[PDB]
Amino acid sequence: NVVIKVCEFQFCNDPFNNCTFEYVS
Amino acid sequence: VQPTESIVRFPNITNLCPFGEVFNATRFASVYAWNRKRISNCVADYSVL
Ligand SMILES: *[C@@H]1O[C@H](CO)[C@@H](O[C@@H]2O[C@H](CO)[C@@H](O[C@@H]3O[C@H](CO)[C@@H](O)[C@H](O)[C@@H]3O)[C@H](O)[C@H]2NC(C)=O)[C@H](O)[C@H]1NC(C)=O
Ligand SMILES: *[C@@H]1O[C@H](CO)[C@@H](O)[C@H](O)[C@H]1NC(C)=O
Repeated sequence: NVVIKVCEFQFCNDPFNNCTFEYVS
Repeated sequence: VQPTESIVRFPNITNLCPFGEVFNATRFASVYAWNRKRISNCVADYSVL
């Protein structure tokens, strides 16, 4: 499903902290 | 015609606050190493407290 997150991610080009919200549709 | 009563409606309650885990934690935090989290996007059922 659609996944939503709000972290301070280190992934400057692709993934393949501070996560104050998460959701899945 | 006067309004005979007042009706109030909202969506069903869902997604209660993590207080239910916090105040049932046998591992409850030592004051020299106190710990926390943001309770957000939740039903804060403070009436139960
Ligand atoms: C921490 O966990 C406890 C245990 O689940 C939560 O409080 C207690 O929750 C139970 C339901 O799981 C309540 O029991 C029910 O009460 C009604 C009304 O008297 C009765 O008709 C049912 O047969 C059943 O016994 C219980 O009243 C409730 N309170 C206490 C003091 O045991 C508690 O809510 C959790 N902590 C937080 C902050 O949510
Ligand atoms: C985000 O993370 C940094 C480093 O861990 C921390 O200083 C800051 O207070 C955090 N802020 C939030 C809103 O989580």
